[PDB]
Amino acid sequence: QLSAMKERKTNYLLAVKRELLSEMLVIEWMETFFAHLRLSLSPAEFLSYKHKFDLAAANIFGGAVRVDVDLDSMPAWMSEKFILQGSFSVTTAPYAV
Amino acid sequence: TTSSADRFDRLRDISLKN
Amino acid sequence: TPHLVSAFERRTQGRLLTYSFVDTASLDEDNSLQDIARRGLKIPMTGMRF
Amino acid sequence: GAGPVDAQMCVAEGANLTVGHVGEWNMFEVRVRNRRGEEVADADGAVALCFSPLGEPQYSFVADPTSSLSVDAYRMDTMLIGGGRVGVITKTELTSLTPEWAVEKTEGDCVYRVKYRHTRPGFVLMHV
Amino acid sequence: SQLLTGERRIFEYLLCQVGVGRSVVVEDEKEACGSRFSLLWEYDSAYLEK
Amino acid sequence: SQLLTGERRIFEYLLCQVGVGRSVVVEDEKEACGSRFSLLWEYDSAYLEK
Repeated sequence: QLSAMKERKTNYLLAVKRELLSEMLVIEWMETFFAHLRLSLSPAEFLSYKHKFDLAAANIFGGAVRVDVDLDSMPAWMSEKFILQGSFSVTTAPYAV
Repeated sequence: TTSSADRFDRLRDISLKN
Repeated sequence: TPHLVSAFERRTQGRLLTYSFVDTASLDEDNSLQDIARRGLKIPMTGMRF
Repeated sequence: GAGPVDAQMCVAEGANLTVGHVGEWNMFEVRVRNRRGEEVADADGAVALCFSPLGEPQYSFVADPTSSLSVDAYRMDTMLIGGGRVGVITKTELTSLTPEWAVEKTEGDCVYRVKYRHTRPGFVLMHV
Repeated sequence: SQLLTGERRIFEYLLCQVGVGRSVVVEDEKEACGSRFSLLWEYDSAYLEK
Repeated sequence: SQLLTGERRIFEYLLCQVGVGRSVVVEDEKEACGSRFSLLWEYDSAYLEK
């Protein structure tokens, strides 16, 4: 049960962690690509593809980041604090009708 | 090479089964 | 279509907007390119990969 | 006056929108209208009914549920739970929650015929 | 050994702004097929891992 | 002195007649589960390989 209540929250929180990490993955794929541009292009090609690099990051990534997270875009499910009290005990006792 | 690298390959696997 | 861009904005409010490429031959007989200009890419109940 | 089929003007009509019977097929109709509303006949689309649970997470185990006469937690998946399964979110509400639903759109009329049934009682949200 | 024209082509693509969000990690395509997964209203896409 | 002799532990089983007819051979149960397997309507059972 506690794993089901855990994955009620943590499957949502690492979904938005994954959501912004997919953004870092395309941010990184921006950088590893252009690192290969600099080592390979002609000096004329660098200016033509740097301006296209400017316009690429201003049109794939120019808008505000839509991964908004403070406490409220989350539903009310992520405000609970589970507790679990009780006591198990083994007894050699009769049944006391 | 040229920065990135070691941080690119660690978050390539975005499935966070860690 | 302006209808398509308004419905897309309402659906995605806190999600990314990734840019996927879709081949024209991978689309089935339902999603003909004549039909896409009128209503958009209709995803059935099975679903389509991007 | 066909054209676009605005979702926010589509209407749901029927007798089993707010009342459901377990183990029996429950029918309701989905009608499609445009921006001003003129009963778009050629409105080929898809209607889905993803369900969400509602309530607070509750449980009980009770070791040896026969001596204490605790019928509340005799069965470990909380089938013998208390009143109406309302406000109770166990793992059965969380991982399965699949009432099978089917849509039977006709070939030029403007009604979507939707039927659904469930195995459990409770208090859920139907995202039509 | 061979000059390569390489049969240059008629690539017709659709740049679809696919808005995915709060994706659940899923195995290969055979189980992410719509009629057998049935996502919640929070999660909105399926990440095909393998 | 008990588990070496293996003292009687007695079982409760169900002898049930299963109507397996025209099975399809398919490999290990990890992909023979109903969350991904289709079971085309010509068939109504799934034989398992290694």
